[PDB]
Amino acid sequence: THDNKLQVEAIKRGTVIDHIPAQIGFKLLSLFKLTETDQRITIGLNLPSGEMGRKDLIKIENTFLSEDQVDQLALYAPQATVNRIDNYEVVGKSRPSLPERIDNVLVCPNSNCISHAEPVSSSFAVRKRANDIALKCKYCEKEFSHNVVLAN
Amino acid sequence: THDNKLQVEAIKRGTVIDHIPAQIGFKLLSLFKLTETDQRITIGLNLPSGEMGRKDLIKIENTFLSEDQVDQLALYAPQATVNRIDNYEVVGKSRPSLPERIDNVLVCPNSNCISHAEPVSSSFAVRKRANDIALKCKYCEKEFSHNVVLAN
Amino acid sequence: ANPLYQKHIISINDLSRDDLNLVLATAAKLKANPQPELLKHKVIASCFFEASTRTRLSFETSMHRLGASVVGFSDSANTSLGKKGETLADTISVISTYVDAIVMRHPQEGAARLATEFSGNVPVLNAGDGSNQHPTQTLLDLFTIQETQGRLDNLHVAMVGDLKYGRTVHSLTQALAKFDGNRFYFIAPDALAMPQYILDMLDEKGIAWSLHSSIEEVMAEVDILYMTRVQKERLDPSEYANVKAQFVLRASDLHNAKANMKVLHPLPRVDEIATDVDKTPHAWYFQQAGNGIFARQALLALVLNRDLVL
Amino acid sequence: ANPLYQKHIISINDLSRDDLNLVLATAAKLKANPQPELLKHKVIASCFFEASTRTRLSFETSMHRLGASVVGFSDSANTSLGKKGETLADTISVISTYVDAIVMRHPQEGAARLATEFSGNVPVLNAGDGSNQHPTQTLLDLFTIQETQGRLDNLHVAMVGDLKYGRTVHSLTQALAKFDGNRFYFIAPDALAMPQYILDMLDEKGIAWSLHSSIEEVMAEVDILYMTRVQKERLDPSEYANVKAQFVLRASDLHNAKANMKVLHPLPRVDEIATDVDKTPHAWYFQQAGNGIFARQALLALVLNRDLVL
Amino acid sequence: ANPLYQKHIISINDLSRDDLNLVLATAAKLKANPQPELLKHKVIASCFFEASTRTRLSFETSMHRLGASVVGFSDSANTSLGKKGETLADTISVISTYVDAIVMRHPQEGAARLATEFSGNVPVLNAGDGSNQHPTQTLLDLFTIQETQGRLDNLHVAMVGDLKYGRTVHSLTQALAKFDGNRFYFIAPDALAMPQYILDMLDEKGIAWSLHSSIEEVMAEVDILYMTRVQKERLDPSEYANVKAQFVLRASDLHNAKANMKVLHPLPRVDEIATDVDKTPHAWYFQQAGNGIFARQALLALVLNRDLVL
Amino acid sequence: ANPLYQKHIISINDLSRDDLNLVLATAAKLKANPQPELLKHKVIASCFFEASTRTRLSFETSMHRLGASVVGFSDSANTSLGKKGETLADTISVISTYVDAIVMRHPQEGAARLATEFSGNVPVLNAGDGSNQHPTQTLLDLFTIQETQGRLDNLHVAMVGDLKYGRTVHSLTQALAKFDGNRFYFIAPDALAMPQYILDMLDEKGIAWSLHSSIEEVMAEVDILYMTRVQKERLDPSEYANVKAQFVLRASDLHNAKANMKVLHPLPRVDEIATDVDKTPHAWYFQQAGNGIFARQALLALVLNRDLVL
Ligand SMILES: Nc1ccn([C@@H]2O[C@H](COP(=O)(O)OP(=O)(O)OP(=O)(O)O)[C@@H](O)[C@H]2O)c(=O)n1
Ligand SMILES: Nc1ccn([C@@H]2O[C@H](COP(=O)(O)OP(=O)(O)OP(=O)(O)O)[C@@H](O)[C@H]2O)c(=O)n1
Ligand SMILES: O=C(CP(=O)(O)O)NCCNC(=O)CP(=O)(O)O
Ligand SMILES: O=C(CP(=O)(O)O)NCCNC(=O)CP(=O)(O)O
Ligand SMILES: O=C(CP(=O)(O)O)NCCNC(=O)CP(=O)(O)O
Ligand SMILES: O=C(CP(=O)(O)O)NCCNC(=O)CP(=O)(O)O
Ligand SMILES: [Zn+2]
Ligand SMILES: [Zn+2]
Repeated sequence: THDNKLQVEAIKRGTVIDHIPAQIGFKLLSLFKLTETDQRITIGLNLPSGEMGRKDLIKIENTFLSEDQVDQLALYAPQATVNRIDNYEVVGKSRPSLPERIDNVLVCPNSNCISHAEPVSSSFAVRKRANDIALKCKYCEKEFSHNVVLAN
Repeated sequence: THDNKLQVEAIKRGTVIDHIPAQIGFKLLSLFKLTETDQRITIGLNLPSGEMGRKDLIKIENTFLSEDQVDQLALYAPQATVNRIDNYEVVGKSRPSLPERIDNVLVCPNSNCISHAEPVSSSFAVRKRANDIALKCKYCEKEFSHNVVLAN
Repeated sequence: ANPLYQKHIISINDLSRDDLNLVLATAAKLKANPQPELLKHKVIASCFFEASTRTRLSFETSMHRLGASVVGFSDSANTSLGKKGETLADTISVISTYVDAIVMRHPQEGAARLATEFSGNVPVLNAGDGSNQHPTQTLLDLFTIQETQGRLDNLHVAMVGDLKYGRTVHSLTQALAKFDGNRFYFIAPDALAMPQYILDMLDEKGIAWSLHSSIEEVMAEVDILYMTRVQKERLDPSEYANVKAQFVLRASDLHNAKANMKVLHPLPRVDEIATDVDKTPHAWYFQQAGNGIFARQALLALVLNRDLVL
Repeated sequence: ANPLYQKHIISINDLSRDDLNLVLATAAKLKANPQPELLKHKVIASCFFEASTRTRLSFETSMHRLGASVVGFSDSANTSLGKKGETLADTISVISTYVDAIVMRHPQEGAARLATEFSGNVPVLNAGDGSNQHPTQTLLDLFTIQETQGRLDNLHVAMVGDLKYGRTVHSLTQALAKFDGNRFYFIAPDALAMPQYILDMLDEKGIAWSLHSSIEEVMAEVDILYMTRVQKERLDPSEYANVKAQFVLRASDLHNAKANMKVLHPLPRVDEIATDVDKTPHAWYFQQAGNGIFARQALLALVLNRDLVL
Repeated sequence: ANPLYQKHIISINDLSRDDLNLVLATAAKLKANPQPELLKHKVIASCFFEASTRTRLSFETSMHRLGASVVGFSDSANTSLGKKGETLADTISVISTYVDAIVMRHPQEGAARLATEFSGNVPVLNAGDGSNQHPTQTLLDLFTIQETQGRLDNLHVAMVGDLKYGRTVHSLTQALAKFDGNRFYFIAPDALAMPQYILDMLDEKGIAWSLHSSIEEVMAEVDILYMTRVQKERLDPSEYANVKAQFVLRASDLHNAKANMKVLHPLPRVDEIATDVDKTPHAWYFQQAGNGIFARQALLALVLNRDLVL
Repeated sequence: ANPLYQKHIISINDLSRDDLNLVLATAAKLKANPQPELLKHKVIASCFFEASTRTRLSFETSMHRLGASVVGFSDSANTSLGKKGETLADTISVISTYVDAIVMRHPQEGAARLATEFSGNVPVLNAGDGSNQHPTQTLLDLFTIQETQGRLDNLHVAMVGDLKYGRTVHSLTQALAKFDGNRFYFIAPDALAMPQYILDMLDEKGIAWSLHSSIEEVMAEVDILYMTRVQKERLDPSEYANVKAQFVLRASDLHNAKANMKVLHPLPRVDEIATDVDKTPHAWYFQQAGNGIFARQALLALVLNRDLVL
């Protein structure tokens, strides 16, 4: 747990997303609507790291993430580690890996794409291009750099 | 509302917003861009208390809030306690008073208000009424019930 | 400098009773003693984002009567300053580097107020912003009331027609309520009733008002009978036909009117005031429109000149 | 008489470096010492065959600031002087019997030049003829460069955006190339590249120019950063979205800018300059537009008066 | 022949409870057992003097499902045989020498009844006549209620939205009032309340009805929640903002709902039914639109085919 | 059932080489032996949210040639059930309760794919979705190539015109790239070159392609000369004048042509193919349009009829 020199926050059971780069923790909570629950949540932002210098930490009680759900974290916190804690001890440790699809959170940059005025969830097929990631809209079939899609 | 378990420590200097109603903590962090800083922050959502059942708490260090800024939380956490300060101790405690005016965070419900397509910050005059708060837009001069303005 | 020098004229809510009096005292003086060169060398923008021939002609005539030059446009089907996405903010930041004052009418509420935030040193005069304000129509209305009645206090004012959506009557009620002893009579179909927020405002100031089904109930005591157009465009053709009779004025309705009584209408009338009323001494809607010129001249003169030698 | 007296102002290609200097020296003098009666009794036609609110308001304001009267029209959806077949030639032969000068904007290239062949003694001032010329925009641009930089020689000028179709940047490049030691930086998507004929012209005069992918590569040395609108209307919505990022300016991009550096944009901007740039001391696009008035006044004064007592 | 053979279908007020039941029973039969050649050799006119894509496609599809041929038009932006100079009478007098039946939608009230007087032996079916009648929408609504609730008597029916101007809620109310023991709940803004005449009609039949500010008050006892589109254009933007909440539905408002409850909406919804409602077992507005094909088929069969070999 | 039974036909990228061959083989069979009653009792929606007379008539004719009934609309100048307020989703949710299949053309990319998510068991066929796909044009183009060249492998295919924005050349290129040994020649102005992504796609499949300035360089080895319309509106009039020559064909340019060579053009041609080409044995663009009926018939048959008794 974030141990410094006094009170430290450990949890009984649930999940712990660690090593989120700085200024990405609030984004994850936003994008993935993590706080829309009655489960207890503990969050530390700009925490000291050494494994870098700073970082964000997210703890969600009585909530676990599928491997697929962990992969959605790949574009924003590639180097994170998601911890499964039950009965107070880490039973699981996983890292996100590029998923094949990113749904709901990205917005298609093509302004004429039908996805915009409509009741559908965005969806892009993921294509690592050994330099960046390519996102192809399920609807307009246009492909863009993740750097452009993430700008919007 | 202490805590006999593994809560949150409590640094040297900063501000602690306590007694935040449930499902208002995160809203507060977004609406007021509380995480757009490099200072260490610590958040607790859906925590238990001895007078609300559940509550949200936020801690931001080396950061202080004016009586005006604490008044800006009035619409969301009317009974919160902003606690301030240095050398490990609460030298200041204040409750949100309803401000005379609220800027930037609200959205005018009037679809024909000029505020919508333009590079301006929303602005409302606050008026307390029996049963609710009347919010009058600076631009269109229309006044609405806060229940309508705060309406998703 | 006078109290209105270099001030924005956006809402009647921003003008105090003394401001109103000042504008009206200036209008009387310029009506009696014209100053055709007062604003020579001033250039004024007549920006009608929303077209309004009657209001634009009136305002531009007032500009020329004081000697100012005018540049501008109407409707924005014929405009490239904010057509495919330029903000109103940028349109104003540009125009205010050209002219000495901006007169603007716009379809969205708050447009004149937003303009003041980008016009720098240049005063903005609101010629109408959606269903919000139209301060110079109110100023011309008040000048007409004051001129025909000799006061703005202790009047019996009846308002008839579409009191729900008429921004002109809401504003005049707000303005008159800044004076003392006025009593209001509201005559309108239940569907187009004076809104509750205006009634609450009147209640809060202890101003007497009452609803009446017909003009007959208040004619004997009315000083100003203010008629408004019915926005039948929101109504059902049949609905309109069932109630129109109670919001239409014929000359015979004026038989027991006080000698001083005046009929005002912001225009256009059409189905609300029969032409036989035009010849009576009470018809004062055309004199009311002619007064927009002195009220509009006063406003420009006060805002653009420090001290008026009037 | 001055060199521009009674001369047509149709193309930047027809104006020599001395002509440019003359107009700009006059603009500075009228900006410092206004002559509101210089053109009294002159009537000028503002003929916008093609509508252009920003340009027309600017030009008409300039006319009034010199005391001239104005008659005219905009768009020709609302015009019967060349609607069902009257030639532009006849339209001009008529108007030139009425006015003292013609300011005209038109959708076809060559329209202002054709007008000079039928206007007799009446000077024609081109306010824009299709994708050809817009001399007064260039004159206002140059005046702004000269005023903020103190010279038109030895400048580092970057042009960003749609360099292929912007008649405004082609003209400014041609104009600046009449001066010495200027160096150009062109930043644009391959699809909207500065055309080869401009590059050839620069090559022929030994003027250095170079292409760059981002504003970052030239910021430290740029004196004038001239932004243009992207005609996305010719582009594919997706195409636009892929490159827009390299032709958009945020305030953070200005961190290593020279103290004297200015950001110009003919307007409207929208997606190319973020509003956070407006507050920096480099934002000069609204001051640039305000300068259209002094450049346009100078032009009218030079062409209509033999000798200016300035 | 059957009771409706060769009859005009103009107004719900000219249809008996038995007529309604007969249409619904026929619709159920055609839904269960299709007759693709029933109207083989009939040619039907689909005359939409007033365009209405959803209603026209629905009617035309019904015609084709019975094997009939279709000729017609829409968007009478002019349509010389329809609005221009020629009377509607003359248009019908001609159309009735070409086809076997006429389905028509027109912007003026009584249009279909007028058509009936010039169509000779040709039946006319009213697809919408101004703010008057729309009998086939009511037939598909009744059919949808009968199918999902098992009957048309003793129901708890809530109607929400613009009860004032909704011709569809006016006639569904009159049609349900021909049956017994139905109880009505009317949820609407004061400015858009169920008209007094429908209220008077219900009191006279001794039928129960109440007014409610919101859906939640009644959600627990309703069998049908019929929503209608609140025409934004009628209300002031601000007025609409202040009032919209009580007349819009989210899935969370359904926690309370009876298992059998169905939500209907003549469409388009968009501002009144959140898309999260679509997945609940209560959402039934698209199944309702589908039933328009069975109700319209029944109507065309009954009117054009002597007996109904059902 | 056959492989395409009840499948949505949205994008050429979702169709295998075997799918393409199956459509073409079915088209050949229907051309040789017509089945006028195959889709008797099916009702198809021809929904042209974006008007397109040539494509709509072609599709509708194909529907009728198989005996299906048709309901539909076009020019969504508004079309309340299509663009106005209602979502496309809601429009499809309603339309899919009326018909057996939906053919749709829409101005926004992905429209047909979106429709697919709300149409339930109703197949949707994409007739054009913005600058994305137009699968049936590619099917009739392939069919026309197969028929005239005897195969779809090892061909010399030249594509001319606006290779940059032509959705038709993009997909014909992708479709031919599912076959083997095809060689491509791309003749286009730099401003309108075949996009890099199609180029990358071909390199990855190891398929040969080259760029050429004019037709003559390659005329002697081409089996198919596919021309496209260069949208004048995109280019500057002068730019278009300077570049049009290399992208237009006269009969004299054919002296060289192989006997088997056919000239295709999705149409309209007019600015790119001189009418003197019409008489050569190479002209095959009208026979190509005729093949649209066989390709569209095949597609509707395969999707709506379980097996194909061919
Ligand atoms: N009951 C517990 C147990 C562990 N943790 C959290 O689990 C995270 C990871 O701890 P652990 O994997 O056991 O050891 P580390 O040193 O953090 O592993 P690493 O260096 O890879 O991060 C810590 O942030 C700790 O706060 C927790 O919140 N509650
Ligand atoms: N050095 C400190 C001191 C206090 N706090 C926080 O600031 C608030 C102070 O609470 P306290 O002074 O102990 O009184 P309470 O029992 O919480 O009563 P109240 O909440 O009404 O102030 C609590 O959230 C406490 O955790 C902190 O984080 N660090
Ligand atoms: O609004 C204007 C401009 P115009 O459209 O010329 O009447 N003048 C003031 C009239 N005020 C009214 O309330 C009457 P109306 O509703 O017709 O604008
Ligand atoms: O062309 C005009 C008249 P306006 O349509 O008001 O911008 N002014 C000069 C701006 N020059 C440009 O190159 C910018 P734009 O391409 O928007 O005209
Ligand atoms: O009749 C239709 C077709 P449309 O005119 O497109 O709404 N839809 C059912 C809703 N019924 C109404 O009377 C409202 P509307 O006036 O939109 O038809
Ligand atoms: O699809 C059509 C019908 P139309 O829209 O009238 O050109 N014609 C074949 C040419 N294909 C194209 O994609 C060009 P166009 O955008 O004109 O359809
Ligand atoms: Zn997309
Ligand atoms: Zn507002």
